[PDB]
Parts: sequence; structure tokens; C-alpha cells
Amino acid sequence: NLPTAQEVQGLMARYIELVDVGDIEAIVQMFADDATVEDPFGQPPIHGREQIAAFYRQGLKVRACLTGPVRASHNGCGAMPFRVEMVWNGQPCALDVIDVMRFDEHGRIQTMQAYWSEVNLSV
Amino acid sequence: NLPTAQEVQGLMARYIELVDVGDIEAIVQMFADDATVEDPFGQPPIHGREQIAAFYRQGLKVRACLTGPVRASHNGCGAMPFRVEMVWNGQPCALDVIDVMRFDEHGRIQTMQAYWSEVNLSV
Repeated sequence: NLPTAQEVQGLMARYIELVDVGDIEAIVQMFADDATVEDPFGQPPIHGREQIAAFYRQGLKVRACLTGPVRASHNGCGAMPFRVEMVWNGQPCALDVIDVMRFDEHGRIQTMQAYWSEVNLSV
Repeated sequence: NLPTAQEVQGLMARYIELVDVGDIEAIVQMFADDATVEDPFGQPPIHGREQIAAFYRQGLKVRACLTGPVRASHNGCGAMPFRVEMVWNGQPCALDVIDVMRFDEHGRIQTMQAYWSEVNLSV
């Protein structure tokens, strides 16, 4: 059902778990079949699992960690702070991101927006 | 003008500065005359400076601090993690919040949403 505030915290934490390990199939499955992702926010969205699986395969030596608690509401939404660590063209770098997600009546991510730009990159 | 990613970081940081000191007049002035605030997200918005000034006077012994960097985009939006510390009915408590703001072509907060619920309160 529509996740409660406590379920939202668990779902979003799991999401970072999946990105950290790199389980692309398990990540794609958290989304609704017709979900949209705007990463980075400001850029046009990608829609549907096919486009989302391609987005994740492209992007995913990467480790992500929640850098603070997940803020959750009572209407199936949440926002969380986290850091992603990669190694860009030999040089290892970090990106601080804030993800805002809205879940549907099935506990699946219906919409996801990631806030970050080059001001949050430490190369 | 529409704040750049670096201006957004500065504006949002200033916002927390103002809340921390408790300068209600300076806070209200960062908003557009017709801005809307949804705090907590999920609750219906308050519109316009009058309603916003009343909201801030009601709420503002409170100190707020950015608990992580401000994530900013290229379209005048940003999201930031912070903690508010108060003393509720004698007992001091903390609230972890994530604010997502959208600025207008004047560098004024046009829309503001705060993510938190009782799951982020430590009384």
C-alpha cells in the first residue's frame, strides 16, 4: 500500500543499499513500470523501466552511503541525503546528492528527482 | 536574476542563518510576495507573505544548522539537509528536515517544501 512514514524510510534506505552493491536488476524493480527519473533535476526525465535500467547500467566501482536520516512524510514521499563515491577517469571523486522520491500505492518509486550539480562534486 | 547553482547555495545557507538568529522580518523578505510554503510536505500550503510571516512568528529559543551541503541545480532549485533544535514544553528536542526550494527570476523563494514527520523528531 502507500508506504507509511516508517516504510518510506526503509524503502529509501534499501535503495541506497542496492546502489551501493550495484544490483541493477533489484534497483530497477523498485520502480513502477512507468516511473520517471530526473537525475540531475533540471534535466528532462527518463520514463519507464527500460530507460531506467539503461540509466543504471551506464552509471553503475561505485559506493553510496546515506549521510543523514531519511526525511519522510505521510503522503508516500521522502527525501534523503547521500554521497556517491566513484573514480572518474582514474581520479576518484565524490558527489553529494539529495533524492526526493514519491511512492505509489504499491510501495514502488513512481517519481524520483536527484538534486546535485557540479557544485556538489569533489574531484 | 534566476540564481545560478552557486547563488542558490548561498541563498539557502543564508536562509538557515536567518532562522538560526530568529530574524523574522529578514526571513519573510527572502520570499516572493505570493510564495507558497508546505511545511510539513503533505500538509496544505500557506500562501503569501502575510501567512508566511505568521507561520514564522508562531514557530520562531530555536537554533538551526545545515547538517550537510546545499545541493543546487541549474534551474534555480536546491535542496538542503538541516537540523532544528528547540525545547518543547520544557523538554528539548531536535528535528531533522530537508527543505527543497525553487527561486524566481529575482532570487526570491517562490516555493518551499519541508520534508519531515514524527520519524525525524528526537524528543
